[PDB]
Amino acid sequence: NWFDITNWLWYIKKKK
Amino acid sequence: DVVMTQSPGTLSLSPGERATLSCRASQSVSGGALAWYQQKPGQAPRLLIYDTSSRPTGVPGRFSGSGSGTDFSLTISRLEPEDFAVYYCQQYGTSQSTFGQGTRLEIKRTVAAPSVFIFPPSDEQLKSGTASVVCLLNNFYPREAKVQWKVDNALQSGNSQESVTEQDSKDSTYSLSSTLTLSKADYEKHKVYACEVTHQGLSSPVTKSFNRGE
Amino acid sequence: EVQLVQSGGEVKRPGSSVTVSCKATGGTFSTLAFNWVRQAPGQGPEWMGGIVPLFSIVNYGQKFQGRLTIRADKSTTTVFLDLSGLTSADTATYYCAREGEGWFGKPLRAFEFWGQGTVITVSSASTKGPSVFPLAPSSKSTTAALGCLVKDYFPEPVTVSWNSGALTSGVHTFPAVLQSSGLYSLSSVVTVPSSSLGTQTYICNVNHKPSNTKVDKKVEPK
Repeated sequence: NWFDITNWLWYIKKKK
Repeated sequence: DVVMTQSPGTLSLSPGERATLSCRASQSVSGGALAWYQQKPGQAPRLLIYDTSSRPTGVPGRFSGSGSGTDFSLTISRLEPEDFAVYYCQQYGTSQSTFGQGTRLEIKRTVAAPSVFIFPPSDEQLKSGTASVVCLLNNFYPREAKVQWKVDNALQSGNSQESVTEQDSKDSTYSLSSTLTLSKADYEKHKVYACEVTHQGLSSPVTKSFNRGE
Repeated sequence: EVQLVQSGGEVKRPGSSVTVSCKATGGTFSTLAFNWVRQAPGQGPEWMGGIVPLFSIVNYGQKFQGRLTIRADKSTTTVFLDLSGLTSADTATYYCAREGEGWFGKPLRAFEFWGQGTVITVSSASTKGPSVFPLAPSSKSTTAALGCLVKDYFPEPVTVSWNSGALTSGVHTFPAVLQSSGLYSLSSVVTVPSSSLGTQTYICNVNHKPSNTKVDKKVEPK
């Protein structure tokens, strides 16, 4: 879904 | 696509009483992506519950949401006066989100018959070529009411409109206003103008009428 | 606090296109979803579409595709709503709503922050002040009710007071109706003691700001 897209980026900017 | 249906259409309960509003999806919502919103007259909706059961900051703990599928109950353990409002449910588990049709949570109270008043058109309006006749139903409960216009005993249909007020903040009644619009030429041609009101608080229908030019 | 401030309401000709803007302040803008939701008079909210400004990812409802555009300006944290091919079915209040933020970030998906709304009326009639007519108390007494009928104005809204604000208890001012002429009409009434009908003057104060009109009309027994 589109409403989860923003969450993906949030796990992405949560760095390694 | 997934259709959201809320129940009941109108929920009438007492201040301090326990409330449960149901929301049903035409197909299962994935991952519980279901939110509840509260809306008072004139304001944007306010989010009360998200992700089935999670409550945002600032929402009082008396609000809770549950479901696990297609049947989401918003529960209010103790209806405070400010909690009477329209409530909407929304699914957002798919890429096309949708809202339910709303449940109206209103205050419950003693049956009250409407006070009925009829107003003929003013001479000033009559000079414009149009006649509006107004029937007022004052301070009644429940909100269901039937208004029929009769002109010389002939039932009218298609030349009137009506409107209803919000539930009164002091006495919990409703009021209703219906306007019958005729040309001046159709007016005058007739004598007796009447509004007939049927309501749960009335043992039988109430008719208020006047004779034109008297 | 996160705040969304929308542009002002407008009347649009049928067949034209309307743009609504939403200025977003408060906090993070670029990495959260902004959605547009509309609500027609007497109806529930309807989701129209959304944008993630970061890469201008859009999602449009099926029923609006071909007519709806959503845009976002990261330089001014402003999201736009464009709706073409207008018809009377698009008359509504339009809301710009942002998904929530929870703890150290996370998108909540649910619409936590809302704009004040933009009232869009799709119609034709020119701006026109009302005609205010009295609703005079019946001679055939039985408390009495009297009022004023505010007919044939466009667009909304009209405000009504009684006795210059001095009379409030028992006043009911009804929602407007849209007439077949395309003009609105509403009725405001008040109940008062019958024994006052001969001695207390009652004046209804109507203001229609779009046409710069105000009329105060005395209502007395016929």
